[PDB]
Amino acid sequence: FGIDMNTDYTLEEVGKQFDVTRERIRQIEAKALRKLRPSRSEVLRSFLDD
Amino acid sequence: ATILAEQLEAFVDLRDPILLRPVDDLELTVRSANCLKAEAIHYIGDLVQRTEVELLKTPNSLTEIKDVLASRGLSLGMRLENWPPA
DNA sequence: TGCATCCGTGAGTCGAGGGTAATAACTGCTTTTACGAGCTTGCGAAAACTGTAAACGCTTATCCACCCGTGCGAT
Repeated sequence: FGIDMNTDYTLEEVGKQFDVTRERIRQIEAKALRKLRPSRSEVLRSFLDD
Repeated sequence: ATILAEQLEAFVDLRDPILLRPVDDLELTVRSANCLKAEAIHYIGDLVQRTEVELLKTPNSLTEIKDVLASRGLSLGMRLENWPPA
């Protein structure tokens, strides 16, 4: 998502560096949203009302 | 003359918080996420009512729960009352 | 040495309600720019499946010492 950087990578570009998995990079990202989906989400739910 | 007589009464005589939380705030194993929800365990405080002689027969942690309670100061097998009040 | 033209001044807060209109050419001809149409890569998803150290419940192999299987004894 380009947080703290100046660019936007792909699954292939991140896959070019660490490991050459493709669907599990997409599954690493989808796992972290479940790691952040309603006790830590009490502060971030306030930014919904923009 | 009753409102006046009583406004002179200031003149004459007068001179566990961790219990009800949902279960996903403990970083448990996903093999238990198919175990706890199968028994319809919805509360953290319900999980202490369902003691260690109640949970083990679901298919697909008995020592791990004893570690996760002893880190944050709790116990298993408590007897609660008027719970859940919702 | 006046005389005549000229440049530059002129309090402060608010306030209300808003913005215009006179009149101006047609033709054929040639070059540029947009709009929709149809592909080509490629990139993020869905749905399966082959490598490991623990991965939910659960049997044994042991060792040993509290207790006591019993007997017999204590006054």
